[PDB]
Amino acid sequence: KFRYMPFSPAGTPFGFTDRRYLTMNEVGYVSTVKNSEQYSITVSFFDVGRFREYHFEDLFGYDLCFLNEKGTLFGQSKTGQIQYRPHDSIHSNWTKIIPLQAGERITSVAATPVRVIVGTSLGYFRSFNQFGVPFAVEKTSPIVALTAQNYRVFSVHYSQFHGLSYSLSELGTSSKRYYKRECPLPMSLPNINSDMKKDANLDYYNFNPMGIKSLFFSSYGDPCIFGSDNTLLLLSKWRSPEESKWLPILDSNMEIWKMSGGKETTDIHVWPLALAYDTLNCILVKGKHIWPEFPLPLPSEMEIRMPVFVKSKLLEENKEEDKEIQIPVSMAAEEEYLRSKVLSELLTDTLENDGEMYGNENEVLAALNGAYDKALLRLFASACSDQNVEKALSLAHELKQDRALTAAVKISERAELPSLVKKINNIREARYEQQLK
Amino acid sequence: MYYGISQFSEAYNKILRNSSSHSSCQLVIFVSCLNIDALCATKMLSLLFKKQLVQSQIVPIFGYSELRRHYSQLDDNINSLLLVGFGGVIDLEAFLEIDPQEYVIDTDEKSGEQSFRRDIYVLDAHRPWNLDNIFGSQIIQCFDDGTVDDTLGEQKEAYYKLLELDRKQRKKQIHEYEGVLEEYYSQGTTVVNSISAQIYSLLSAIGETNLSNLWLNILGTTSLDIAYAQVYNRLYPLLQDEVKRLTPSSRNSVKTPDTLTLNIQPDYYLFLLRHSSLYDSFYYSNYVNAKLSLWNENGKKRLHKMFARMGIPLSTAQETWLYMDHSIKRELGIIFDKNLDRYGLQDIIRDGFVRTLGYRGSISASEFVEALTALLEVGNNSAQKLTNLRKRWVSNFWLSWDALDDRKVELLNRGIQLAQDLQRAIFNTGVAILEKKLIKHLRIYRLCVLQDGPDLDLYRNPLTLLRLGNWLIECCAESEDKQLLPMVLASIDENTDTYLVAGLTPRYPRGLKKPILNNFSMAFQQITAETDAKVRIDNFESSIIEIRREDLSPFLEKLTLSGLL
Amino acid sequence: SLPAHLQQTFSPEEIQFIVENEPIKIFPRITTRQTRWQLITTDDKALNNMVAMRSTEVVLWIALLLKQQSKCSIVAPQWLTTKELDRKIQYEKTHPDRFSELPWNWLVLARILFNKAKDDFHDPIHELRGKIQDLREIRQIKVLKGLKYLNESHLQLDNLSLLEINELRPFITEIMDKLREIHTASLT
Amino acid sequence: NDTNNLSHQEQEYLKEYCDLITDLKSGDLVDIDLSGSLVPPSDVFIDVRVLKDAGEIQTEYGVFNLIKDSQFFVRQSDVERLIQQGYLQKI
Amino acid sequence: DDDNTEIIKSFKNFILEFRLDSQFIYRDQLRNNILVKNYSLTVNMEHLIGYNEDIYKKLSDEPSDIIPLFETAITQVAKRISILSLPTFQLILNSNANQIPLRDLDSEHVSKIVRLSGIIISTSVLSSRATYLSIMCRNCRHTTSITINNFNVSLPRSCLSNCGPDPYIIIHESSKFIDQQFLKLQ
Ligand SMILES: [Zn+2]
Repeated sequence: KFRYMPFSPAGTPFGFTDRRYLTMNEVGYVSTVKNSEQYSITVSFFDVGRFREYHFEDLFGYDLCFLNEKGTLFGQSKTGQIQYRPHDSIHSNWTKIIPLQAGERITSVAATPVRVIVGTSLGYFRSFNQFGVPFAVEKTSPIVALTAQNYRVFSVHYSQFHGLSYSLSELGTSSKRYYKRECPLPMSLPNINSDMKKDANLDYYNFNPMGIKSLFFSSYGDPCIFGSDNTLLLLSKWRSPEESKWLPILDSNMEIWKMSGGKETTDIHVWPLALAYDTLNCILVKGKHIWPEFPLPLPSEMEIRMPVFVKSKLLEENKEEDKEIQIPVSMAAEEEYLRSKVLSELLTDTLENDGEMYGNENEVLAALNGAYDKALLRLFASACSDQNVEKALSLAHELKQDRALTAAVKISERAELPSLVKKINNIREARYEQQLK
Repeated sequence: MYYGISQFSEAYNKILRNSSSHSSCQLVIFVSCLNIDALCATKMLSLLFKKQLVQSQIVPIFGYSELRRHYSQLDDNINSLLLVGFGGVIDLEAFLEIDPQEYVIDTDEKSGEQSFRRDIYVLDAHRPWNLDNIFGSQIIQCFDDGTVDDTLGEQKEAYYKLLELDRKQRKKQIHEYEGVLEEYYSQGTTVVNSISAQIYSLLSAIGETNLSNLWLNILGTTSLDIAYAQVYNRLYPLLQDEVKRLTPSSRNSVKTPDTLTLNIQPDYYLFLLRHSSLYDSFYYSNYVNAKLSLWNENGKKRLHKMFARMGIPLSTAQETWLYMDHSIKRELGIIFDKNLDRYGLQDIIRDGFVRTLGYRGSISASEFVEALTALLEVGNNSAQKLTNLRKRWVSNFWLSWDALDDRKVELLNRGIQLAQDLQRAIFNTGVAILEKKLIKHLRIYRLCVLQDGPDLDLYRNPLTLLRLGNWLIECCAESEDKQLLPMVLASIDENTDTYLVAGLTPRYPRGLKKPILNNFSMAFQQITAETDAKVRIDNFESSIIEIRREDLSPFLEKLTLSGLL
Repeated sequence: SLPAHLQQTFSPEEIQFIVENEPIKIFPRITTRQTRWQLITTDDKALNNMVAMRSTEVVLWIALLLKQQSKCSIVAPQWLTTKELDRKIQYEKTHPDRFSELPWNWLVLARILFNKAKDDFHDPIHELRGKIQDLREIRQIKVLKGLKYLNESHLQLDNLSLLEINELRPFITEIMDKLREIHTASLT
Repeated sequence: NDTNNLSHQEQEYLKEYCDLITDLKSGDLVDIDLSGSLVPPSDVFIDVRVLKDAGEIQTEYGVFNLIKDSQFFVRQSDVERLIQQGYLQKI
Repeated sequence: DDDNTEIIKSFKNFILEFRLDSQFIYRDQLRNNILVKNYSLTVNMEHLIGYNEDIYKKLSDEPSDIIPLFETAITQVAKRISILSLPTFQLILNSNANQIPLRDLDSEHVSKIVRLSGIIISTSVLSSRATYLSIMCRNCRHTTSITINNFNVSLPRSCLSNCGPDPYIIIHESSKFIDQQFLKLQ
């Protein structure tokens, strides 16, 4: 049966040892070691130019931790004791102890540049400024996870009596705004496997009874989460509630299956870190325990791809021993067109609302549009070679540039389809009129 | 001027900033040879600066006499200078040929802080601090652990008030502050901290901690245990935390040719246990000689008797410890628990640090420091000969520096081979001193003078002389319960016709509460200031002096007549 | 004028210098993207446009120059892994005359990266050091068989590394030259 | 760019060839030191130890004071000539 | 039966893996010896002890039995590093254990490794010992062979292919031999 527990982004259990990771993100990670009745904590950064790695001793046994590029926040789930540490020396650290009801415990904590947030098993929400001045208290579903990027904050909530849900908000200093409040979440649960399989990974489920492996904002503020099924999900169109939707953008298991030559190397596990545009930052872990250890192994990089393939069909198409399986060009072109379309739309929405950060992202969008038409031309040519004029004509509507339509005319000539040459030229003339208008 | 623990970081920052230019050698390090802690300290610093690409020069120095010489010749563009292991006891602005008006660049109108063209940094564990250096100076910059603000309230007050004061009230106030300062000054000399330890805190601050720096920390620290046990005991727990912190996960995995480990396990106050043999380990131990009186046969038979009762065949106890049988090696840790009590010898058991690298076998820090000191001692008209001797002793600094590198274990083995011979030769002199009863028991202190020997040249180096003194001190500490006394030890040289003299304190047994202080400093200084005698004082350690053959007896006569002992 | 040991051949130092001009993939720990590097024998854009933890490609000598300090990490080449080296040893055993198709700089690059970049591998280094040795030993057997075909006309070699050629150069060329002299003297 | 074993024609020959070398080394192509080192540059910075007491000396990069058995951490491009002359060792 | 294979496997893995810094010193020595047609290996005790003390313990307890196993392990490695025939290789040892004076050797030391020193006073001429040896069976005229090794044997009497009480004779025409020499130490 379910029970409430604390969480922090991508921590590890102690396992057999006296040390563990508390949390990880793109900026860095935090670790701690137990020394009889005391603990030692160490904070690490990947930008070694901008920050200093450092360490200090904890007597109170913190079990909660949250990191950003301004400071680190620490908490104790039973005692209610908390501490915030800026990365500069100038603003000295400060501490507080929060009231708790009998058996109540803190489940998660998070912080913006000016806001501090605490949640509990009994569904109480409390908030303070960067100097601990209390602002407000609210009663909600029990919270299980929290994350933030500048003023944008993303929350997850769960109850036996209300289901699984999420919230999205923006703590603007001009004003605070809610985009979603405890709306239903479609995430894949792990409980059936935990109850039936008896896999001796039970310690991980004790450590993380929700099985939510990690969650973070993209490099452009999109909300993202990695499921217990080892799939990456991203929320699209969040700015428009009648169009907002959840998208499955990468399955790790399918990648390892292809990488192994179509084999079941279950000894390999993927530990996610952060999402950089189109590429996942992750650790590839091997052996008994599905999470990394010390000293930290080097990260890896991996691209997202749409779920379109089938194992049996690809085995049939395929049919040195570990060679990665060969794929039909139709699947590759189809997947590219879908991936190009989704990427372009997300980038377009980002530019439409938040603009360019660097001054060149429009060029990437142009490249995506070129890739999109290129993929469609290959699929179109396949339809023409099959002499399916109806399907080829339907595909021709989706092409953007007249360069591509001209190429489609040449392709139709090679296919010896003058009817399709005619109808494409009708479309080109119609679209030329629309361009003249 | 001085900085504290809360800002050592800032001096390091200032030094980086201050010594920036690549057109010149903008940073210089002066280091005292014949000091292990100083050596490890310096090594740490050089690595630090290496990483930062700071062009610099390292110069080893013997004493005050050479200090002046080296300082004199310095270039004007030398923005930063470091004094490592000396100078905290003396007025440096007085000693050096300094006018501050010759070194001020800029005066900060706001702070009143004077920016000097050359900054002089001091790292020294010795106490008491010279007040002029701390309170007085603007060029001199000392690093202190808190001893200054913990200790020096009355003194700070007195210094400043005495300075500011320049009829009943005036007389009373000046006599008061003269009293304060005179009470502070002319105390005994003492060592209160580890150089390398302080450095390690800075490395901690910055974030430069690793096993290569922690091991140097341990080595530096460990050199204190023989003479300054109290200090060592204060420091020790910190080391355990660090060793437990930096040791990796997945412990007790299978070996590889690349695997390095550092771990806490038993160590024994036995002279170089993992080299030579078990029997030699007991026989030459400095503690065992005081506990069982090995200078005579009624002592040696006790050792034979012990091995017979312990169940170790005496012909195997003399085998080389690497080749000794595996079963005895693993059973030894329990055999000692059953047998050392009957000989009053339980203090042999303790914990220490051991390091191993690949397949080449273990070594403990306690053994390592003996190898390094041996290399310092024996590595390979009157003024010219003294210069040649003091120059030879400086080459051994580099013969020891190059042995701190894992790529050069070949040199470390040579160091160990020399250490064994040094202890052998020391023991063969100690027995002669005791059996001929050359110790003279004067009322105030104990006197001993070596007029001849099998080869008396070995005692011409200060470190060897101190090893012999530390042998005799353990013997005197355990031979009777009564009369903890100062001791004076001297050795003649046939080329100079001068006696090399050292003044040594007593100390309390290992197993037993403020520390005592060495008072020979002020006594030798006062007799030197008074005396007709031809004498020399230029060593960093002021408890060691030199005097001509005919002048030893009048000097010692004036010394014993003095109330300063 | 030029030294006697450099009349006909390259020393191993020059071989290392030649190998150092190749490109390599790195992860930087700092961002340079908005002084500038202004190099004259390479591209300059890559170093001026680095972003932290974004993969990029640079010449090997600059990569080692950065890795001397905290600012960089080096990605190992894909052939330098246990799986690939296993397959190459199996190829070597299977085909008793052909040489396996390892890159021309494999020895030099392995013995550079094991010294300068021991921390950045994924495989345990004490296994790679064994498999590199196995490859070199098998190739030496195959070389010793081949020196029985020195002749008056020519020889063909395939996939033999630069350092391996340079090791053998003064022997092969000298003996071959003397066989040529003996043969042509009988024609004239 | 000592003499007793050379014949006098050889004694003038050597002087003539030295004049030729310095003529090539001067003028155009002066930027590359034709009489310099032929071993490829391995490292920028090195540690060098002081072998002979030549006292204080001048060099194009600056001034050095060669206190016997002191050690420098310095760029190789500077001290290459002093290593060749034999005042220094690389350690 | 299995112990003979585990011990050989252990010494085989010793030669293939002992690095000190970056050179596999025993693989290199074994290869460099074969090129000059020297079939032997000079192992050092301290390296064996450093690698694994248990192997040295086995060697120290029963040297007459274990030295042949290590010698055949050397042969098995020698083939891998040089063939895509060789004799059995000779093992040679170096040690720094305490010297025993020659006058103190006694009944406590029988079948132990001993290190000593002295002056050579006499040398014999060379003589021949057998290693691989071929046999003919007098009655049935069947044939077989035997492999000797020189550690502390006689012709067998289990007749094969009744075949008789003592039917075996030696074919010197198809057998292999080695050199042996005697010395005196004072
Ligand atoms: Zn028969």
